[PDB]
Amino acid sequence: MTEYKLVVVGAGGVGKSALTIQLIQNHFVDEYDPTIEDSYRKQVVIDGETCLLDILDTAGQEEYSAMRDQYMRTGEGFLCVFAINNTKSFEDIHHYREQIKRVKDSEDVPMVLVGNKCDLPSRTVDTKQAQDLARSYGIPFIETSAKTRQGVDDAFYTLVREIRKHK
Amino acid sequence: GNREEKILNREIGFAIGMPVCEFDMVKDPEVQDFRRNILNVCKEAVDLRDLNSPHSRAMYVYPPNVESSPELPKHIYNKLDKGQIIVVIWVIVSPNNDKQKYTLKINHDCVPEQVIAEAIRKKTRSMLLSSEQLKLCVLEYQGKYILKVCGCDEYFLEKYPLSQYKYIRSCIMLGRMPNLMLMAKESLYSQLPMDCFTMPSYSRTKSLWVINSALRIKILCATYVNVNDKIYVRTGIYHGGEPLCDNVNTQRVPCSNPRWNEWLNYDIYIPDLPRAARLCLSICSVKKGAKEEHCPLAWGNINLFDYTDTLVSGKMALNLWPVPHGLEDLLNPIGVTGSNPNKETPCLELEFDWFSSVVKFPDMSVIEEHANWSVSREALRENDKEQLKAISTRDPLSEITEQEKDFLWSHRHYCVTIPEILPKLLLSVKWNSRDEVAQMYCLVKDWPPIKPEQAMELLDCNYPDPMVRGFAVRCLEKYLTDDKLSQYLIQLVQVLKYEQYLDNLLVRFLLKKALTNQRIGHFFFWHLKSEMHNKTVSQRFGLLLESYCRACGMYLKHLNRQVEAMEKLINLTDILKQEKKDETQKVQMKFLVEQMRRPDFMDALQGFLSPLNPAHQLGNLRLEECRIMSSAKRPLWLNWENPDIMSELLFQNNEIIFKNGDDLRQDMLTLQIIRIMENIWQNQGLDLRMLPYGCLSIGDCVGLIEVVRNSHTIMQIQCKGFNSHTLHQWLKDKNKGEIYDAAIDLFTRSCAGYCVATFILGIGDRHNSNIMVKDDGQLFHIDFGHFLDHERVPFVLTQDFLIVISKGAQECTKTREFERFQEMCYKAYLAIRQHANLFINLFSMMLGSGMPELQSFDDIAYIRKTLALDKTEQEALEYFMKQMNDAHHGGW
Ligand SMILES: CC(C)(C)OC(=O)NCCOCCOc1ccccc1-c1nnc(Nc2ccc(CC(N)=O)cc2F)c2ccsc12
Ligand SMILES: Nc1nc2c(ncn2[C@@H]2O[C@H](COP(=O)(O)OP(=O)(O)NP(=O)(O)O)[C@@H](O)[C@H]2O)c(=O)[nH]1
Ligand SMILES: [Mg+2]
Ligand SMILES: [Mg+2]
Repeated sequence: MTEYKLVVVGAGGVGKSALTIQLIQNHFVDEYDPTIEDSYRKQVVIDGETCLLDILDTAGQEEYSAMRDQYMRTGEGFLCVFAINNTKSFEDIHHYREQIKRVKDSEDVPMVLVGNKCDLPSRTVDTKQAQDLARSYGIPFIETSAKTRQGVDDAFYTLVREIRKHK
Repeated sequence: GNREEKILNREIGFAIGMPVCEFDMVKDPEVQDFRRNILNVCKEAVDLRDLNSPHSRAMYVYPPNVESSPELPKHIYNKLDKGQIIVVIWVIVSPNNDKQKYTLKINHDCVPEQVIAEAIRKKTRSMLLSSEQLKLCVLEYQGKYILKVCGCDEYFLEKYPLSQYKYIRSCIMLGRMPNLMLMAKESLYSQLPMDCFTMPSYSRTKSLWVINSALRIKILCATYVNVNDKIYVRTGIYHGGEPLCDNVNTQRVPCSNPRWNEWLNYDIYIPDLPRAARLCLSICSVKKGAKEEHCPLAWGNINLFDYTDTLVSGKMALNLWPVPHGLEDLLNPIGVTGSNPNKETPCLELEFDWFSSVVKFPDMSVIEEHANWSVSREALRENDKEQLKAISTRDPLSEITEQEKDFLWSHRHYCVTIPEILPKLLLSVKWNSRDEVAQMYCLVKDWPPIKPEQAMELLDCNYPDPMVRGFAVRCLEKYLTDDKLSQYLIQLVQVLKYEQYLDNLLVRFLLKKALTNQRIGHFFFWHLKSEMHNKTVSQRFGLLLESYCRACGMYLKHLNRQVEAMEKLINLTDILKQEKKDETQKVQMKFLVEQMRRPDFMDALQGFLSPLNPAHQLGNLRLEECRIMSSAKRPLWLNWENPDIMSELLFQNNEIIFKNGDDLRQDMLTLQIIRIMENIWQNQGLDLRMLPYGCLSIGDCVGLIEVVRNSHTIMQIQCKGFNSHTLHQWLKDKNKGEIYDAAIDLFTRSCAGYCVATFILGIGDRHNSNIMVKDDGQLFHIDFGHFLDHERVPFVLTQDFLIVISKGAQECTKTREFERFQEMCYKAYLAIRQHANLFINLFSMMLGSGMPELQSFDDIAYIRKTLALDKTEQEALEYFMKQMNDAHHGGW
């Protein structure tokens, strides 16, 4: 059975852990427990192909930025998540992609850009300004909401199909 | 007679290498009484394992590998993030045994239960089903799990501080992130074996001082002498190593008809014989125009009293042992007592005086009355108090003058306030005087306890009195922790050869600790098994191994797998040398793989515990990676599989060197001292990192050596492409960025440690093949063949090392970094000099071992010259300048 090594990066508080908890146990959490580096896994059939998802949740805080070089080396795909409310998360998401492209010298690496917190009815990041950044990176873009399960399956499923294209 | 006993007796015979039925053939009552009376130590130790089952059994099988003190030095705490540590907690999902992880950030004070409680709270917050999760989950599931080190069989079973465990401690120092695995308590307790210990079937007058006569011994004749002049026997009454009177000989007799029938009178009165007085004899020979040369042919020692406190009498005969390697005298008093089992040896027939009644040694009821009589027949300055304390700080091998001995003996009653002066006070006692020995027995009876490192001095060859040694064991039974017992276990086994009786107090302390700590009993088994080839100690260690194998529980099966695995490696390396030693290494390997692909050898070398570390499981033998090394005596590089469920989180393959031809006892002693030197430096601020790798002699010149990964020799680095700047460029290429100064720091610190250690110990001359460097810059040495004597500096820092120390300057001798370097060498030198008493003791406890470099105290006296113990602390530091100047041709 094929296994996919997915990594979820982003800034602090963007809701990258609630996306994973909403995937495995379909539970939404409100208590912000900062994560250092936890790993999850759950199998599911995608495009008629049963597979395994090796999800690795990272830390959004700049405190544990030294551990970035490790999980950016073993990760097959990447799930760049930013907060729609936090404008800084959309700014320093550039520093994450260029750092991935440094450890992995290949410019085209499996990666999708995810816009979490879309359920919050106070949008700050333009809905269309992420596509031109996704087109400049050459990667898909999904708007997800950890509180209503909206698109959190498609965003993870799209990354699994994105890794298939990079071979 | 029992069906189960016949199976266990055969299983003990395989482990000890000899059938236990030979122990039943021994007619010596001291042997048969030892086999019986030693059994209560087994019962008490087994009763300890079953006291709080199953936790007490788990503590036995998996004892916590913990440090000596929970306190952390300053430089160790500074590496913590605000006093906290980040630990990776792994878990196994039951279906496909694939692992997920949590990463927690906790204080180093947290006990293992609190680490699990933090992990419980981390999970309960993810699942949105809360209610009152603290009401049940935090307390119902808290004691249901235990932490386990990923990669080996080490468990955190006791409520120690997490940072006090040795695995967590090194991760703080080395900066690595600890990976732990949660497993259920019910799972571990289900693997624990059943304790089925049953008692074996074999478990079911005149005073000495009332005899006015001189000690005389008769020498009848000698049998089975080998012809190639004249021969004679030389005798001497010894109390340990010191004679009680002048040695006497018999008149010369030609070797053709060796018979004397000659009495030998000694300058000692019978009532003045101490408890441990011994007779040391040997058969010597003399050899027109050349000076006559005296040479001892055979030797033998006799206890004047037996284990029943009865003075020996009547006719007696004993077979003498062959002379050891290069004796200095005609006698061997330090040798073991007893007759040679090989009856095809020179047998000497003797005769002792027989008095009308059985002469026994007086009990302490009579000795105490004699002391009160002598002290009453004789019937508080402060300046003398200063001199008494000045004598306590003297090194064990310091010259104590006759005036100081008479000064110590006069204030013997005031010496109890300074209890560490006891070893100096005992050596100032005339043991050929029952008047002094009686008064000294009263002082020892009430003497205050002392530190364990100090009490070990009273267990060497200088203190053979049972009352002296009994005091030392009591100090170990109360103060010696299991951590320090594992450290000084090599010494405590050797000093068993000094006890004149099989059933003593030191053996009961080690046997009980071995049957209570399986990690202790593991090496206690191999330290004894490695000397069963020595026929001088085969009987003592064989009976002790039998009692341990009869009570160690299920671990005997694990030991047997290790024994059979080593026997296969021994037999293969023997026939490899016996048949293909001159053949090329290419055809030596094709012979090796054919023997190792055999079915009987394959399963015998797979699925057992590492003798170097019983927590290391060895799985399948990777034939593809095994090879014969390019050394002299054909070492075997062996590669095993780590069969742990999370082997990759530590190491996936286990590499061990099996050597067959070289003696590894000197390398064990040097590595043990290096580990203590690093422990002394780290315990007072000096962060000098050594590499005391694993080593273990498992027999006569056979043993195992731990493989250190990511290490290369400086010859292997210089050949990568005799330039002095080749070493610095490789460390810069291997460590580029902000990790450069860290690699430079680790190099000069490890370089200073081995520079001070090799000079003090005086190890073999280091060259370009005895110095290795790791990838992070750590420097260490290998192949500690010789030490001590043969003012020589072995680790002469060449310009290749001086360049990288100063980060590659134009003149490596004049740099601010080189001033920091020698400043560390000065602190490390004076650090070992303060604890110099401990190191001198560790060598004197190893004299009984048959080691070539350790023959007399004159060999041990070498460390007094390199440490300058007869000088002040200011002169000694200026003596170390001979290394920085005379050896380096410039410095200081
Ligand atoms: C408190 C009790 C005992 C009721 O919680 C459990 O029953 N725990 C689960 C069983 O694991 C066995 C017991 O483990 C534990 C026991 C005590 C405390 C914590 C855990 C623990 N639990 N889960 C961890 N990861 C983990 C994440 C997500 C999934 C779900 C998925 N389909 O991906 C499964 C997972 F396993 C991790 C990772 C490091 S510790 C740990
Ligand atoms: N309204 C809303 N809140 C969300 C959403 N996703 C996450 N949050 C909230 O955002 C907060 C942080 O979420 P978390 O998943 O812990 O963020 P993270 O990106 O993993 N943080 P770190 O990596 O620093 O641990 C929580 O209060 C959570 O409830 C979402 O889709 N909508
Ligand atoms: Mg998080
Ligand atoms: Mg190894």
